Amino acid sequence: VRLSGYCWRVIGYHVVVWMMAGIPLLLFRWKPLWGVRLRLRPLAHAETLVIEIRDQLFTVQVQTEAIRVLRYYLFQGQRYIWIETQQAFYQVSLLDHGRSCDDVHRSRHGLSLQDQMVRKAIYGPNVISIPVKSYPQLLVDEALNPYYGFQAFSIALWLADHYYWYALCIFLISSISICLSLYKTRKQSQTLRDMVKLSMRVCVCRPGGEEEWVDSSELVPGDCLVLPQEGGLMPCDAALVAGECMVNESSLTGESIPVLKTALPEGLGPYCAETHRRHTLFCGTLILQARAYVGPHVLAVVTRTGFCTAKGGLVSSILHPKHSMKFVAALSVLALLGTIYSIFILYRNRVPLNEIVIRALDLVTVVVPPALPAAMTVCTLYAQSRLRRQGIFCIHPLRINLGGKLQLVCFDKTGTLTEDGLDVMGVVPLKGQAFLPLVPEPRRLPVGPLLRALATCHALDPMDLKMVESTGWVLEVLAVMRPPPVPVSVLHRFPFSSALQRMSVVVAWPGQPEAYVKGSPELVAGLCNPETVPTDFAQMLQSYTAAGYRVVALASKPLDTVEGDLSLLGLLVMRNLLKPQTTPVIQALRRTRIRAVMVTGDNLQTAVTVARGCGMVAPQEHLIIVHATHPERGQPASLEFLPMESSRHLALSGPTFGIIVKHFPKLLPKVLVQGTVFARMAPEQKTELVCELQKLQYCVGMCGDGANDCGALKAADVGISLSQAEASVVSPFTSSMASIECVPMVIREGRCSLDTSFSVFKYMALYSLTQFISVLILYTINTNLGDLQFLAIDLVITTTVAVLMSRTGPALVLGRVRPPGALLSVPVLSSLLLQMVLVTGVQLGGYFLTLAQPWFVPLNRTVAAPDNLPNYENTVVFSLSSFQYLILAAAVSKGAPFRRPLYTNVPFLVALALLSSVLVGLVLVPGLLQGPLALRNITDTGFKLLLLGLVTLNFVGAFMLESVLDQCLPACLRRLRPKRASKKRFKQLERELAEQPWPP
Ligand SMILES: CCCCCCCC(=O)OC[C@H](COP(=O)(O)O[C@@H]1[C@H](O)[C@H](OP(=O)(O)O)[C@H](O)[C@H](OP(=O)(O)O)[C@H]1O)OC(=O)CCCCCCC
Ligand SMILES: CC(C)CCC[C@@H](C)[C@H]1CC[C@H]2[C@@H]3CC=C4C[C@@H](OC(=O)CCC(=O)O)CC[C@]4(C)[C@H]3CC[C@]12C
Ligand SMILES: CC(C)CCC[C@@H](C)[C@H]1CC[C@H]2[C@@H]3CC=C4C[C@@H](OC(=O)CCC(=O)O)CC[C@]4(C)[C@H]3CC[C@]12C
Ligand SMILES: CC(C)CCC[C@@H](C)[C@H]1CC[C@H]2[C@@H]3CC=C4C[C@@H](OC(=O)CCC(=O)O)CC[C@]4(C)[C@H]3CC[C@]12C
Ligand SMILES: CCCCCCCCCCCCO[C@@H]1O[C@H](CO)[C@@H](O[C@H]2O[C@H](CO)[C@@H](O)[C@H](O)[C@H]2O)[C@H](O)[C@H]1O
Ligand SMILES: CC(C)CCC[C@@H](C)[C@H]1CC[C@H]2[C@@H]3CC=C4C[C@@H](O)CC[C@]4(C)[C@H]3CC[C@]12C
Ligand SMILES: CC(C)CCC[C@@H](C)[C@H]1CC[C@H]2[C@@H]3CC=C4C[C@@H](O)CC[C@]4(C)[C@H]3CC[C@]12C
Ligand SMILES: CC(C)CCC[C@@H](C)[C@H]1CC[C@H]2[C@@H]3CC=C4C[C@@H](O)CC[C@]4(C)[C@H]3CC[C@]12C
Ligand SMILES: CC(C)CCC[C@@H](C)[C@H]1CC[C@H]2[C@@H]3CC=C4C[C@@H](O)CC[C@]4(C)[C@H]3CC[C@]12C
Ligand SMILES: *[C@@H]1O[C@H](CO)[C@@H](O)[C@H](O)[C@H]1NC(C)=O
Ligand SMILES: CCCCCCCCCCCCCC
Ligand SMILES: [NH3+]CCC[NH2+]CCCC[NH2+]CCC[NH3+]
Ligand SMILES: CCCCCCCCCCCC
Ligand SMILES: CCCCCCCCCC
Ligand SMILES: CCCCCCCCCC
Ligand SMILES: CCCCCCCCCC
Ligand SMILES: CCCCCCCCCC
Ligand SMILES: CCCCCCCCCC
Ligand SMILES: CCCCCCCCCC
Ligand SMILES: CCCCCCCCCC
Ligand SMILES: CCCCCCCCCC
Ligand SMILES: [Mg+2]
Repeated sequence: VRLSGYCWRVIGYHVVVWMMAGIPLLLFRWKPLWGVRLRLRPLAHAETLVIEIRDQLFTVQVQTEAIRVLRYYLFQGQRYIWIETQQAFYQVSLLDHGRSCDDVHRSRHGLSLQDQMVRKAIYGPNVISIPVKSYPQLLVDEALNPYYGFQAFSIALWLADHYYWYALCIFLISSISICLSLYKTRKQSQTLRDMVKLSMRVCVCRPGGEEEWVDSSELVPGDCLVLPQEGGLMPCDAALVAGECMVNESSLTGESIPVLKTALPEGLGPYCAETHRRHTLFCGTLILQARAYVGPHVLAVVTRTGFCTAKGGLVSSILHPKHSMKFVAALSVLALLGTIYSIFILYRNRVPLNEIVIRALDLVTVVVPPALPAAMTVCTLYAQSRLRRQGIFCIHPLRINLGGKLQLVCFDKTGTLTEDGLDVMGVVPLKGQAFLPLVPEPRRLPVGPLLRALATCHALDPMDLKMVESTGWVLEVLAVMRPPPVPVSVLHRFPFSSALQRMSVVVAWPGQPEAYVKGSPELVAGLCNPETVPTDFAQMLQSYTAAGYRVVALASKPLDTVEGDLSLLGLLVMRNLLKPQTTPVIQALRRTRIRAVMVTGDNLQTAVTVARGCGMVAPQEHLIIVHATHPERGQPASLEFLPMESSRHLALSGPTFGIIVKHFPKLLPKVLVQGTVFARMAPEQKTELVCELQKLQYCVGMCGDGANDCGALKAADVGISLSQAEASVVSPFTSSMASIECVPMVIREGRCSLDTSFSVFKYMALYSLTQFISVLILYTINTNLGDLQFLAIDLVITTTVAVLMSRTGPALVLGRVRPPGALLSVPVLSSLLLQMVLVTGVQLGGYFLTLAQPWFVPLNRTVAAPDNLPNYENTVVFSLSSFQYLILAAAVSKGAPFRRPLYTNVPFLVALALLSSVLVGLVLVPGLLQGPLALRNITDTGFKLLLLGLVTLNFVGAFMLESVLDQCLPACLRRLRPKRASKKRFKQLERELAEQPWPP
């Protein structure tokens, strides 16, 4: 965490960078400091460009503005201002640290216009600006991949070797891929800018009166908003200073229940908003209403703005965050060896210098396929089309590969695992001092007062809507209710008072006037006559509240006079029901050892009840609640574990999560290893948990749906959103259907791509390597394949097999075994090496057999490589290799358990049959395609049969080798050095806890 400030020289840096033509890689390589050191022209006090190390390197421009001089710079969305008192840069969010609550109250009156302008210059606009970049900026940024440079180099070489057509094909593929990539990245950025964009007309008072109306962009910390009496979105973070409000903080917690926010308690002591969260209004949370009760209107002082807000922090984290397929040493050394051999043999076979350089250069492109990434991505396009045919839409197809190697899934509770709302579980009538049994549906009850109160008392508020829907009494004196008995009309009513949570309604029917009161259990019970209220109201209430349910008391009297004397008629209990398809999906994931986690902003009781109900915690598995008391400053923090009714499971809280992260880093891995429920998580805490789990060498996905869990979706390896707005922007995947079933299906698809990818990769490597050998063989005798032969190997054979081996789909079920997670694994390397030993054996045997014939005459090596054709050695080697490409393409691909069996994709097998038919025709049928392809038309039938026998030997050898390797290599590996002790951090932690569970 250090920095420095740098101040004609740009022209020299530009010339040196442009002249080198590769120094950008060196600057982009491990040593980038020199590139900045020369260009920046090296103090902090006096600078025009700043560099910071994060102990990592980052470069920023020292922006400036006039007020009468200001110097500021942005970094990770956070602004910093230069201060002359200490001659250093300071984060603006800490400019006023530990402000007293009385100091906040002193700004009850607004902010002077001069103070508004100067303070706006300090903090900046209230908007959250997404720096959308122009097409060249994205190009230099997200399309600097060195493989594209290698592709361009190969293209230029091929145009320098008259190999126009394949160069054109690669150019079209690469250009189209680059253009689509740039377009979609810009589209995502534009959509993000739109999502985070906010615009409102907000009233702000002034010490000179006449409360003005301004844009949201003008707010600065220190003026106060006049919150509207009706409601609307909150432009920024603020602290209530006068009045009370009801807010909808579904953007932070994920629940839509109204939340009461009261005025800030005046006094000394700093205002943090971590302990004054009940008196502060956060950005984005929807205000249901604001009632003052004192003075002419509700007042809330601004505290944070722009990126400083909680939403600002979340968006900042969102903005600012196979792999082994790019192994370098082996391919580089092998290409180098082949090159030096080529120059040696070529100078041994006298040919011109320009030809020698071109030939030596082309072997590297033969070794490394420039078409490899396109072959890799075909299967991801197949998987994307498959998913889009069934709801799920993806933006980055290569991310689908991560679904194959996913091993941990986090789930939001509200909306994702459970319905996005509450539903009636039943009404609980009580006659004397004993509740009658809970009724499943309230329809089946007498025509007594209780049903009438269930049908009439309401503000007609999803809660009352659900009440009236279940009882079924249709609406039509403020109303007249029809049962599906008597028509009951509402004679009088009262508003639902926000302070005292009571709601009374007086009704009468053709058959005395009677009042019904709906309210909270304890308060209404206190209002009622203890004669009717039962003794065990406290235990029946802890029984429901502790189980995550929400109870409502109904009282009545046959008619201050109305809300006085009351008697309880019953209790209505509500629950956030599990969606009908979560338990099968959760158990399906669990039986394959895919860990399911709950990560909720809800309370802990509802979270644990839902976790037990849906099957994340089996009835036989233990479960422990870990609680961490805050450091009192007299004694340090200490963890305390409370078991419950009963693989171990841990239920961590929100503040306790932060406490464990801060004061117990050493014990955090153990908790994360066996934690299943995470309640009261802040939007940033979800991302923190995801990042920590990823640090434990996991591949974590999450299936959130709401706005609160967006940073976690961005941070997760495989994020899925169950909502077409507020979360599809960041998620790589989005499902039209809203339930957990998208998670398993995605995994299955991912496994195919992670399996298909391996096979495709294997073929391409082989494709390349065998070709390299063949080229070398001909180069040993001053000969080359030929332009048409090269084209018939690169265009038709590779494209057909590569695209057609990716059609296969999953096996409709999830097995217990994951696919291999690494292309550099022992099985992959062994398979390629053994397959090449076989292929080289067959090719060399064919070459050494064709020399021992009565009818063979060697080529004359005095002529160039392409002018030696048609030629006996070339046609023999080409005939063998052409079949070998198909043999390997067929043998490499696999079926079960991650894909359908290899005989299902009839197009691929039919393509192989036609390609093999034309190839055997080329070998046997004389002079039909041997004009274009310079072949010498072997006349001896017996030798042709021997060639056919050799390629059949290659066929049977490759298939038997793949079968025996797959069915007997794990046994040999395990039987040797059985002490595996896998290096992944989470597996190691499981072993330490398994031998000795640390929490006794
Ligand atoms: C020239 C270098 C070759 C490659 C070296 C790579 C290291 C190597 O072999 O892995 C250890 C293997 C087995 O390991 P291997 O199959 O190669 O893969 C490893 C483990 O299997 C591990 O899984 P588990 O521990 O089973 O959970 C996990 O899959 C990791 O790969 P991932 O990234 O795909 O997740 C690797 O750490 O152990 C033997 O089975 C005896 C072989 C002895 C032969 C010695 C080879 C020199
Ligand atoms: C594999 C090898 C051959 C790499 C080839 C890369 C090309 C695909 C790149 C090189 C130059 C790029 C172009 C550079 C500049 C522009 C200008 C741009 O138009 C503008 O000038 C306005 C842009 C703006 O105002 O945002 C449209 C995209 C385009 C044609 C780019 C599209 C992609 C191109 C053709
Ligand atoms: C000339 C050279 C550069 C070769 C180019 C090959 C293309 C013609 C290939 C590459 C990607 C292929 C596509 C990859 C994936 C699909 C998804 C596939 O969808 C499915 O069949 C699964 C969905 C379902 O059936 O449920 C339909 C064909 C299509 C569009 C393929 C059509 C042929 C494409 C365009
Ligand atoms: C100069 C001579 C050698 C002409 C070569 C022409 C090539 C450019 C042609 C020959 C065979 C063609 C291929 C034959 C069959 C297919 C299958 C086709 O399959 C699908 O469309 C998807 C099938 C599915 O999704 O089920 C995609 C195009 C492709 C690879 C064709 C792409 C263009 C190829 C390689
Ligand atoms: C040898 C056989 C050749 C087969 C030829 C036919 C297949 C041609 C497919 C070309 C790839 C087109 O597909 C496009 O490719 C680019 C990179 O490859 C991907 O780009 C990838 O990286 C960029 C960042 O670098 C991400 O923003 C993007 O999400 C990711 O998928 C695009 O998301 C994918 O949509
Ligand atoms: C031995 C002699 C003949 C070989 C010369 C081949 C040279 C020109 C080749 C080999 C590898 C190639 C480089 C591979 C990677 C990159 C990264 C890219 O971001 C800039 C281009 C650059 C730097 C390529 C330019 C051309 C290149 C340097
Ligand atoms: C001059 C000598 C080294 C010969 C040139 C060998 C070339 C072909 C070597 C040198 C460095 C190599 C690159 C190093 C890094 C990567 C990783 C990833 O981005 C794709 C492969 C890629 C891009 C390699 C491909 C092969 C490569 C380009
Ligand atoms: C015969 C010679 C000139 C080759 C020309 C092949 C052309 C038609 C190829 C090159 C790259 C290909 C595209 C690559 C990417 C995609 C995205 C996929 O989601 C739909 C198909 C689509 C849009 C392909 C269609 C066919 C395509 C445009
Ligand atoms: C038709 C003439 C030219 C010969 C070429 C036919 C080849 C490509 C075809 C014929 C039938 C095919 C086989 C049919 C059934 C199976 C079982 C399955 O586990 C995949 C491998 C295997 C063994 C197939 C491999 C490809 C195959 C051998
Ligand atoms: C190889 O080179 C010459 C070029 O004319 C060709 O005619 C002849 O077949 C070969 N030379 C000899 C001496 O055989
Ligand atoms: C299986 C691949 C067969 C390749 C066929 C090549 C056909 C080339 C057309 C003729 C071009 C040259 C004629 C002068
Ligand atoms: N798989 C990429 C290798 C492509 N090699 C093509 C070489 C073409 C040589 N043509 C020589 C033409 C002489 N005028
Ligand atoms: C677009 C793929 C190339 C097909 C056209 C070229 C055919 C080869 C011509 C060779 C002339 C010697
Ligand atoms: C000829 C190159 C353009 C092919 C079409 C590109 C994508 C179309 C998406 C509808
Ligand atoms: C130059 C050909 C451009 C084809 C891609 C344009 C985008 C298509 C809609 C995604
Ligand atoms: C080659 C031009 C066509 C590419 C788009 C094909 C889409 C087919 C959807 C089934
Ligand atoms: C060139 C004619 C063959 C194209 C493929 C036909 C469709 C097969 C997959 C359904
Ligand atoms: C040219 C290779 C593709 C041939 C496909 C034939 C159709 C098979 C589906 C019945
Ligand atoms: C794809 C491998 C094809 C092998 C052909 C063998 C010739 C069979 C006809 C006798
Ligand atoms: C010498 C008579 C030919 C024997 C050739 C053996 C290969 C048989 C391929 C069917
Ligand atoms: C159970 C998998 C059987 C695969 C047999 C492959 C050998 C093919 C002989 C033609
Ligand atoms: Mg939610």
